Amino acid sequence: MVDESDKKQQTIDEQSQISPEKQTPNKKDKKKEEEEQLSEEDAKLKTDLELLVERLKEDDSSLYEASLNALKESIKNSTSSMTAVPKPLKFLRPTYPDLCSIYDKWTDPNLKSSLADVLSILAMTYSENGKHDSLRYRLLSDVSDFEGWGHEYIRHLALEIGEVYNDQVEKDAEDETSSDGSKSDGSAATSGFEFSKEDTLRLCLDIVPYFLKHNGEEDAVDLLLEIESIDKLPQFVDENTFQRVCQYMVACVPLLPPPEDVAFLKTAYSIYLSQNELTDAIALAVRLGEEDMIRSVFDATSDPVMHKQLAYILAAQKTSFEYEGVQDIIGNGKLSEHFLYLAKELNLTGPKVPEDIYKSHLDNSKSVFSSAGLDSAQQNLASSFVNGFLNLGYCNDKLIVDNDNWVYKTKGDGMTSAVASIGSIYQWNLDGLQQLDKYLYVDEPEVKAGALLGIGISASGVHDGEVEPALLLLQDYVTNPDTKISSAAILGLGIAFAGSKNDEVLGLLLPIAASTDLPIETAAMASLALAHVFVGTCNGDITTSIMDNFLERTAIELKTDWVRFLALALGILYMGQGEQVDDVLETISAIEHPMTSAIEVLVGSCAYTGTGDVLLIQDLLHRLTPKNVKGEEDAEIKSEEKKGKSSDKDATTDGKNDDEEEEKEAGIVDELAYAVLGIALIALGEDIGKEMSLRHFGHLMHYGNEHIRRMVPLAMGIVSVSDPQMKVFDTLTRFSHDADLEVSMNSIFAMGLCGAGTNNARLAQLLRQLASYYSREQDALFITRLAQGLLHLGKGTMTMDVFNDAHVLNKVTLASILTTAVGLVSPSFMLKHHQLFYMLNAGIRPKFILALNDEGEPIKVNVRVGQAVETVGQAGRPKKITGWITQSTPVLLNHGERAELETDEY
Amino acid sequence: EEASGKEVEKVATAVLSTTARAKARAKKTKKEKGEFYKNKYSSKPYK
Repeated sequence: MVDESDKKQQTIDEQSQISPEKQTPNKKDKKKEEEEQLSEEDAKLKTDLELLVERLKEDDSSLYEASLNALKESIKNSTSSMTAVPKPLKFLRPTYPDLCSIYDKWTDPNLKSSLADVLSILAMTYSENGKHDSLRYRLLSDVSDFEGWGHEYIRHLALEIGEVYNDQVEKDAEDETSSDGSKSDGSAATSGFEFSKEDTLRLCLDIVPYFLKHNGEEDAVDLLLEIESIDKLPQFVDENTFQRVCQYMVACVPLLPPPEDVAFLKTAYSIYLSQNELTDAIALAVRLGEEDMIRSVFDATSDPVMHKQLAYILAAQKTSFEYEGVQDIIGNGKLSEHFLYLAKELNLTGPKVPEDIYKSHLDNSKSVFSSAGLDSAQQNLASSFVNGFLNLGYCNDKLIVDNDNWVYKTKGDGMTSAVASIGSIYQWNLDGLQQLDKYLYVDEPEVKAGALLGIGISASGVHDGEVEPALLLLQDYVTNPDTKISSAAILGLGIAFAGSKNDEVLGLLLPIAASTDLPIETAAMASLALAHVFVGTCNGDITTSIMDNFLERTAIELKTDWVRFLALALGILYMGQGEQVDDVLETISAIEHPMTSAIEVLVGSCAYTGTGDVLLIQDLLHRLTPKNVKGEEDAEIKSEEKKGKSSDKDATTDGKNDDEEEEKEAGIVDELAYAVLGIALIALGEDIGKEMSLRHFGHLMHYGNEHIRRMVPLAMGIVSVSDPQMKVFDTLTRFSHDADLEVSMNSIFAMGLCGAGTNNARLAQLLRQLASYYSREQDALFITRLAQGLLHLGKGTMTMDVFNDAHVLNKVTLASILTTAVGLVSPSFMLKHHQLFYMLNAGIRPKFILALNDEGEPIKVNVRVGQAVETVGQAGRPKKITGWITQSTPVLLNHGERAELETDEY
Repeated sequence: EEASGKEVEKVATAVLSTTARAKARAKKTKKEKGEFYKNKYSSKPYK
């Protein structure tokens, strides 16, 4: 206790009858008082260590608290663990826990903070020797259940994660940085960090993302690979190990800068690759956009068998899924050589099989015609369009169309949009060519423009097997001098091949089809083409595009509306990237206008896309500044300025939309509540600001892909009957599809009630109807959405034209663009390898707001839904495979993936 | 400065604090993660 005679060899035993108490008092005193006794203290280190083990299996708190009170002082606050230095350093095996007994078991906030730091210093230094590693391992695996071990291992490994901070904040590091008081360079870091990874996998699951994100390196995710692949078969089974990982990786997407954010994913693909669930590995490869990643996954699955089996099929269906098309081109190769079949295997690799399931789906759901028939007034315009929009996605619309009477009768620039929407019926399906050639071959150029857009959309179905490809038709039609006819011809092509970039694709769109001497709005469609094709795979933010962006702008700037269209197409090109977008800020800006600076901030939001650490605060300084300066003070040349001022509003809304997509499962839920509030604030500060914010708001919902989709839109939609602008409904309904005729049935019924009671303009009526007919696609037919489906945080490839027109005035002319909406997702079927179009049962889970799961993986419990359903909108998308009951296990794990399910039946 | 002129300054001070705090909460979070009453007479002459 407090006696110096209690240090005798005899007096260990005499003391220990009472209780072991030889360790502190006398011993401590002599070690901290005479150097000579450190030579003795060394041999007795072993003896002491054991006394802590015994009184832990007979754990009793009192006799550590009180006893090792005065012990705290010698260790590091007085001796400072460095006389001749070597001697205290070696004795850090049995004294590190003695510090911890006043850190941990004695409780007080005040002592948690203080001693945390001290421990960090000691761990690190004794992990140079590497004997602190050894102390960690023997608690994780313990020797007996007690309250000791189970707190001690948590704290030790927690502190290492702590250390890396001190060197980043300041150059100084060391004790002056009070965060851990540790230098944090190799020695107790390198050697300790390697052990650290192994420990945190076994019991731990909730400090692991904290370890990975703080380092903020792809080196950390690279060491992690190896460590995890060792344990993945004995300690735990692959199934458990794989989910635990999948929890870590998703969590760290918030709180990482752009260059780090993508780098975290790249490495994550490798972890997946080795791990036996190859399904996950392949989806993330596309998102990244690097062909090489896709190649490896497909080949590994295909080659080991010379028979058909589950293996060939499995490889082939994963490559079919993307409607970007990049996977499709690649996958042809090994399977082709083999000739088990060309007919079957080749087809399932490419997008030929998805067409066929779409046909099947069209018969199942039918296509209940219920289109508006209204003639006359501006109500005429609306009717015509509604026929297209109602029956959006692959259908048979032939009989109504066959009467060209109403198509020609559709007045104005409205006429063009009526033909365009005939084009929309024919998505991802060769069939419907027949109707298009009629309009194309006759009358105004106008009818021909909608028809040509239509060919691009019809050739989309099959473009890898190249059946009546897009390219052939439209090539002839580029040449035709008229700007309208050129431009439309090149946008359908852009859509068809999509994220696919080939020698055929590049050279066609290369000489722009926009007349620089005319500023025709449907001749804007040339820049749209370039934006679309580049996105849907990695974006080099290319220079060829900038040369032309400047070219259209310089020539004509008198029409402000048009030049805003080019600005928006440029920003969109870059999206799907946040790391090369910084580089192109310099490049774009080199040229001088107040107009070029307007473009700068738009593209700025795209750069900082990843987390709200940067994003949310830029779009808030920006927002406040008009409002705040104006509030404070109170309490050709023209046309350039006007663009300037308009873009700031836009830019604030855009940065908010882009950020929330990325965030936490947790963070989505709070940003939504806030968004509604933000409407009141902007309304307070500035009248003008309110108007722009509203229209964007409905797109906020679509872009972020909120979790919910059932209750919230409709709640919001009531409020926005009162708020000005009726484009709020147009953008809002593209989010609000969900299962079709659930939400949307309520959207059409409600909307026409309020418009007939309160009518304030026929223009106003035009929007209300359009939106509501759009919303439903009959009986839950495959839906448009920003996400790919396969990519959970997926950004649009052909669903980005929406935002462009929301910012600018409301006219019938803009609607042409809106016809593009390719976004259709497969109706899943439980396949074996005989390509069965019929499900046992599958579980859907509507709940998608959970913050308990970070993975956002549907709980296995679920609720059972039938066969030949569509993979419904968000808050329904999470689908798990019911199969457990009939002794069956998914090979292809769906977490809410688009993906066709596949099982191995035991 | 008279009453009107003194008042411009008093207000200006009030205004800066309100504005300051309206950006402060968020910015701060998100910063770190990513000679004499009677001098009588002097010897010193003056003109």
